[PDB]
Amino acid sequence: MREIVHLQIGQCGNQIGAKFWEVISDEHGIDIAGNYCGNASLQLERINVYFNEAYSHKYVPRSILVDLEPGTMDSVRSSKIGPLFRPDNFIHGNSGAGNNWAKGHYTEGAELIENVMDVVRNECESCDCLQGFQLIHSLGGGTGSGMGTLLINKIREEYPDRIMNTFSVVPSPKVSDTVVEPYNAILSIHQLIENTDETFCIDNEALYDICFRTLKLTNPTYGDLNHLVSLTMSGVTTSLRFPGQLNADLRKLAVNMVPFPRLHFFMPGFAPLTARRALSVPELTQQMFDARNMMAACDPRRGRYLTVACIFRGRMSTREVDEQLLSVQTKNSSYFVEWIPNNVKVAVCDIPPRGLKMAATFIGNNTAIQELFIRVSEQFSAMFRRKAFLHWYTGEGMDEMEFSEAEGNTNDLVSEYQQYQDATA
Amino acid sequence: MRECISIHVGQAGVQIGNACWELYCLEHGIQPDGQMPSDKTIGGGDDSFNTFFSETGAGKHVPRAVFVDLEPTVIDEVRTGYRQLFHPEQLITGKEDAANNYARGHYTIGKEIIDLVLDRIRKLADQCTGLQGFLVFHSFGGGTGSGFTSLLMERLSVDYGKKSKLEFSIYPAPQVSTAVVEPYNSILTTHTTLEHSDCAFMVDNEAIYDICRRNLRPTYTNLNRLIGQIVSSITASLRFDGALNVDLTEFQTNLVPYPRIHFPLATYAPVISAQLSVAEITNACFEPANQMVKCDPRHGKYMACCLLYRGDVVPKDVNAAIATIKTKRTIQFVDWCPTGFKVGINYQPPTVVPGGDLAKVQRAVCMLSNTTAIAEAWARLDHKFDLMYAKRAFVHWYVGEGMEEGEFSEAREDMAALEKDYEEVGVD
Ligand SMILES: COc1ccc(C[C@@H]2NC(=O)/C=C/C[C@@H]([C@H](C)[C@H]3O[C@@H]3c3ccccc3)OC(=O)[C@H](CC(C)C)OC(=O)C(C)(C)CNC2=O)cc1Cl
Ligand SMILES: Nc1nc2c(ncn2[C@@H]2O[C@H](COP(=O)(O)OP(=O)(O)OP(=O)(O)O)[C@@H](O)[C@H]2O)c(=O)[nH]1
Ligand SMILES: Nc1nc2c(ncn2[C@@H]2O[C@H](COP(=O)(O)OP(=O)(O)O)[C@@H](O)[C@H]2O)c(=O)[nH]1
Repeated sequence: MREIVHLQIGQCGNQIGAKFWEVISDEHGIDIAGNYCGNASLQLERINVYFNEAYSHKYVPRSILVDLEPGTMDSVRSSKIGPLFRPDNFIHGNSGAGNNWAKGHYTEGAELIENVMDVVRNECESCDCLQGFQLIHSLGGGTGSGMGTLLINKIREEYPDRIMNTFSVVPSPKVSDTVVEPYNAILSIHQLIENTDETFCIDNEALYDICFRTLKLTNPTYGDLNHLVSLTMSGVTTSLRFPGQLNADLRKLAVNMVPFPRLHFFMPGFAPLTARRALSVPELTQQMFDARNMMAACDPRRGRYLTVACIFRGRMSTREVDEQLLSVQTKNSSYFVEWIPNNVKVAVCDIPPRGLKMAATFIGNNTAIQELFIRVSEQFSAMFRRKAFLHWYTGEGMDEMEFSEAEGNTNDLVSEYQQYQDATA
Repeated sequence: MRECISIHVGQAGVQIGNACWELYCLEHGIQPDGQMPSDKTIGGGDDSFNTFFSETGAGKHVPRAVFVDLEPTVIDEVRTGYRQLFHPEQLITGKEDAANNYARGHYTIGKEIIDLVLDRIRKLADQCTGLQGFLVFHSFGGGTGSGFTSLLMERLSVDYGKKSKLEFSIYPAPQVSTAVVEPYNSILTTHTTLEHSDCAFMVDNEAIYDICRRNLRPTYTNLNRLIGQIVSSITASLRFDGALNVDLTEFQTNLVPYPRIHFPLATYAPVISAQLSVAEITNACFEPANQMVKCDPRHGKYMACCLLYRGDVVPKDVNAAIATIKTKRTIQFVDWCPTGFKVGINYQPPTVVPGGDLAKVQRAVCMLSNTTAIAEAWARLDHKFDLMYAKRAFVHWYVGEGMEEGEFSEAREDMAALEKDYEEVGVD
């Protein structure tokens, strides 16, 4: 099997990665000692993408936890999966950037990028073959977004023939109190447009909306958001973790879902979302394409699905799933582009996530993601027309033309998204 | 692991610094001779007062204070009425005063003494390994406290460009003023120290005098004690356990969005003669007559709020007080993620001077809030500056020390730009 090297940057990336790894090791039947204890032979199949085989039946993850503060590493080690992770792969700085993108992109990210490049090269030179790199980080923070984009640039320079999959968390004002986050988000969006081929746009605004309306929980606690993003990430990666008709092993997913090198912003979603219950096919399908259910602040009625990869997990009849999805596609033919035929790919995995009898995960390159890049850009416009906190970033060697370049690139992306939405077959 | 070096310039700066260090020794339980009863068992630093107090080899807790003035009377007053507390090497005196002239303290009299003060600053900074910056104590009206402050800010911006420097200025008041050219000195030291100061807590003596008149003429001693209490509760969070605003970067980032707009406003509720609920003392922090700057915040828009509570205040009712404050339509925030009242609560009660001017209280509240209402004060100062420059009054006392005539027009242009930027912030 091929090998993926997992990279987590920032405390948001570290926390969501720890919850995601716990969900995966519960699903794959791996204990805290790294030994297999599951009851299905499919769990041990395709395990080399994520878990490195150590001595004496020890399946440790190939995870590179990167941060600039040791408190996040201590919180990772204090959890249940702390001894499960590789202790040699821990990289932590002394001083955090603290919502400073320039400090994590030009000084401290630059001063730790040589060490993380040495760790990446040490992991990569032992690979029989490299499949790609999976990155999970937040676009609003200081070392998260900045060091993620610097790692993306260094990986693209070192390995130009490898895919770059990013679980970029777009910041939102409803859960984050820091005001300078549109600067970091727009700068990282401009870097991810030019130096990345895949992006899973998981938005905290839609997560707060889901926890407020669906789960009826007023408080947007970070544990519930961690659990929801971990469940959606497990449902997304069930194509890579298990063999099937739709393997979608990184490059295949990019060939199917990405028509253009700039318009590669996805929209993951999870239909049976329940906090810490009859489940059937048509209710899951009608919850699959709902605006409220999706984990990005978008309106799918205003956009067109360029590509859809709906994946079902559990014990279900495949004929009924195919009939229901064909009925959904024919009943809503105005919601899909007519110049890309057969854009809905369905795969069924027999192993559900633990705690759920059935699961339904959707990935989509909808045109409605340009509403998110209009919202973040218009919050960036209200923060750049009056130059709030501009002395911090421009004092680190960043030119003020960099913000104008990022704004122009995001406006060009919005213009191209609208232009390709207006075209019809 | 972190150090701060307090700098006091001028007679006002020296007296305010002496009162503040007396209150810091009172609040932390440090004996006046320098020893400590309880915390000297360890004998080392990093005990939450190492940001201000340094320990010598004999165990004496000498403060990291520099007292600079061009008149040695107040320095000898501190050295006599304290003497073993402050080392005589760090207390710099001067021979001739600048005598209510900015140019005298900035070009001729301060220039003959700036190198020794810089050498003493470097000598005190050599003992500091993780220092954050400096607290500049000065006054806008004087000659030393404007000219030497401006030259010191220029030298510290050239030599210490990786550090952030605060400011503790005294805004001039017509009730107690010893000079007529305080508008000239204040405008010139505002224009010179605009790019070299990052947080300026300018407090006028008119508000302190009115508070002492209506709650407690009162002399400079009562004003000094009240101002020392105000500054001690402003910087209470820096010398105590960490909730928020424990660093100079925290002060610069929680309140100062712009490179030029760095003038916060403080307001204090519990001034009683030597009970009161949390909701009313939170409401009294929004009263325009209890602010430390004589201005009306209701005509302007807020930018930030850092409510700091002292004493045994339960954090449950603070949010209810916040809700009752926010239900009123008086506060009109800005419209780019304005956030709200970032309350941090310190459980140590504040200590008052025994038999002084303020009674001991259990609930104390301070409102470090940025607004655009300081533009009224700067408009008053520029109106007084424009009245005394239409006929070129008092001009020759500055040109005789090497200052050019165009410096006044440059400071007028800078103050016009500051007023225009305050208006542009105030206009959506
Ligand atoms: C327009 O008026 C306003 C309205 C609301 C607010 C909200 C107000 N300020 C901001 O968000 C400003 C963020 C800019 C960055 C700047 C750009 C960082 O590079 C600076 C840096 C920091 C550390 C080390 C090196 C460099 O500061 C932060 O991230 C600081 C980190 C520090 C405390 C550790 O953290 C916070 O700010 C807190 C303490 C967590 C919360 N702060 C707030 O709620 C402010 C204003 Cl002025
Ligand atoms: N609140 C307060 N203000 C003071 C005190 N001493 C001086 N001032 C202020 O100082 C201003 C006049 O400046 P000066 O009398 O020249 O004193 P200075 O500012 O220290 O300047 P120099 O005498 O040259 O050192 C007045 O407007 C007062 O407001 C004080 O002890 N308390
Ligand atoms: N969904 C989710 N988002 C988070 C979580 N923690 C932080 N974030 C987001 O990440 C951003 C902060 O980035 P952070 O990782 O703290 O950057 P750093 O401090 O420089 O490492 C904020 O805007 C939050 O919205 C979490 O547990 N869940």
